[PDB]
Amino acid sequence: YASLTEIEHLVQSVCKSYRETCQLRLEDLLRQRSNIFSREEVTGYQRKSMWEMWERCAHHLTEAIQYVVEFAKRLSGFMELCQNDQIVLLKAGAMEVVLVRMCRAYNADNRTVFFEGKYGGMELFRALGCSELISSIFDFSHSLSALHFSEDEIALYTALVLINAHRPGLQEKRKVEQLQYNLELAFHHHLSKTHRQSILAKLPPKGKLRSLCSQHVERLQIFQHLHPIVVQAAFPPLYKELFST
Amino acid sequence: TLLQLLLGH
Ligand SMILES: CCOc1ccc(NC(C)=O)cc1Cl
Repeated sequence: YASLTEIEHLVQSVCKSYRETCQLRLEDLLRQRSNIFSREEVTGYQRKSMWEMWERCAHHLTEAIQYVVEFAKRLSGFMELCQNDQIVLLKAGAMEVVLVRMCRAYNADNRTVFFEGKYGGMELFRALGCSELISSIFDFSHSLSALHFSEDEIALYTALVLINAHRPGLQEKRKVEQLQYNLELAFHHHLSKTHRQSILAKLPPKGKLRSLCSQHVERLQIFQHLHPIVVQAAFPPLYKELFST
Repeated sequence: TLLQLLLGH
């Protein structure tokens, strides 16, 4: 039965955990907005091989996932959960948190995302051969950017994307339920202080994040068919563990 | 698993 003071402290703690495990500082991200890939550089990426483009993207996603694991490790109550549940939560949610986190690196003015040093549009990713997935990812980020999240709101929202008591396989279910509820209280408390509670009805329906992760696993099945050795030899082992079927 | 090791288990 968390007090209002304990809830306020939870807001601060989560926001701190997030800031500390942010890959990119928001100021650096902003100071690079006009730094956009040229026609020539975009052509360079489009001309790359499928295997090369996948290998690069797999590396970047894995790096992002590493930061999310660190976020979990610093998140109030997460490390108090049993080993099984920490794993169940991360397996189901790490990619979802990365997808939400991406909106920090997404400039909605020109529909570009910070990728390998500059801002590129989704046409940079053509060689992947998964345009519906890539475009779905860009649309998700765009729809999120329409909410104009603050760093604090992202911190709280991602905590909730991760701490989901309905993940199949949890063993201390009531313990996860309690953490999710307190995080919901913290989120709703922070929103009301800023009169931003209206965003809640505008958050992505959970099916959306699920369809994105599912598309990624499917497109990887197809890539792996075409290039079985690349995955074993070149892809980060964590990536392989989390996404290969 | 790798997740376990990363969690410090
Ligand atoms: C279409 C999704 O692809 C990406 C977009 C942006 C980044 N950026 C960073 C900094 O990792 C990485 C990937 Cl794999």
